[PDB]
Amino acid sequence: KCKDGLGEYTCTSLEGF
Amino acid sequence: PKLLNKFDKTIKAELDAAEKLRKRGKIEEAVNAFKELVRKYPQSPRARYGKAQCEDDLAEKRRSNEVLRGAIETYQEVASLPDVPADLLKLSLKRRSDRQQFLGHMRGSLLTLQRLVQLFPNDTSLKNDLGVGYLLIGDNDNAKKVYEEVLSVTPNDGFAKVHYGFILKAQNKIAESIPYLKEGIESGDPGTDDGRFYFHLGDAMQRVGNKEAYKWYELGHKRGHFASVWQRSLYNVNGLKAQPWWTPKETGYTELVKSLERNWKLIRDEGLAVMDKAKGLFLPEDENLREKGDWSQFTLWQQGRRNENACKGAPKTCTLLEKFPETTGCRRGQIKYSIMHPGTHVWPHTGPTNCRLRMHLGLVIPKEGCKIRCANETKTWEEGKVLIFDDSFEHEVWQDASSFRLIFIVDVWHPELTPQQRRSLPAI
Ligand SMILES: [Fe+3]
Repeated sequence: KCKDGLGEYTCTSLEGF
Repeated sequence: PKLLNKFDKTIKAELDAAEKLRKRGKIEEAVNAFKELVRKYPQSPRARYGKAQCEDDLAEKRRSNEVLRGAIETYQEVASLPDVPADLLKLSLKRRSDRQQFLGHMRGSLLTLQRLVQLFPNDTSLKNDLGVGYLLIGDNDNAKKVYEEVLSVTPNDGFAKVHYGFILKAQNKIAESIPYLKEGIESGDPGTDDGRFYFHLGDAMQRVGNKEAYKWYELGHKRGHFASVWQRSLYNVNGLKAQPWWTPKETGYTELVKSLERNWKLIRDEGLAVMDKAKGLFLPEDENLREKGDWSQFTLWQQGRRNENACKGAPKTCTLLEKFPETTGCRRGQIKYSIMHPGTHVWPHTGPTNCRLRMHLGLVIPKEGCKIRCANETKTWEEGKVLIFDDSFEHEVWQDASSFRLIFIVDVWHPELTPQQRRSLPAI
């Protein structure tokens, strides 16, 4: 998870439409 | 693209007719057209692929996940039919993987991509796509194994370079990651003009001391990835007011600020209580943002969700914060205690989004050694007072006191965000 920074490839989770 | 086998060529007239209906926009009429072509020619790969594309387009119109789950299956059925053209096999399975990630079935998209790589072991781009599948599920080890195979065959591929460099930088191999990032961006290959690689290349250069990091920050600003050389967040809503430092009256959350400053001692005392009787609830910073030092955090709210066990350790503070949805409902921010011990220096970094403003409540602030810089201005905390800054701007923290520094972090929605946006934005 991206909290104080941005070290992940994606910071969100896909759940469809 | 050769997509018709021998048998499909004999029925190219009926296939092109239904394909026109799909292209014209009669998705409902085209679905039933390919559906009967499949019923009439149950081994036609194109008629099965045409049924899958109609279900795909229909799932877009109806915004249905159940319809998309049906297309995902039909895309797999084209692979079971006999004498399927190689180009049709790649397109039918690649679309299945893409739609599987859209629904969040990340583990399923990995299996589909593994089948494609086993079917076409010479396609470099398919291996690169399999590496992205591992990076979306969190398996950086297997992603590194894939991009190593690509660079052993095609060492000039920039897509594999930027992803190999991203993994090395994630594994704290800062110096080794720079050449893979700088060369992959400069390769100009499709997929290398992503703001993520500009962000991590400039960050990697900043930690090693290369001043040319800002030349890469300005280049990302010119190509539209960063709002500025200072505000380098990537999950952004366009139009929001951008300034590194805010005042309480500017944010409009004046009721929240006063509740925090009027009751700051009870917030401090409940945090120190966790320090003295439950050190386990303070977890170390796990985002590699530290050059050195001890920095732990005790989170109460995260992604708009309340940790019941954490609110059992600070009950009065959770009850106080319960009255303000501007922070408890911020699904792109947290509410946490932050303890930082002497000898600590946090690297210059940027928050993931511009949709939140970050508040700092001074709880236990040593009289010297503590200072925080946002953009080009450095400020210090004060006990019982609230600092407000936009953490989407580059900020940096030092702690060089003789005792610990304890503050309270409260993230709020950006005030200029509409309530419809506050309810729709995906959580971070
Ligand atoms: Fe930060």
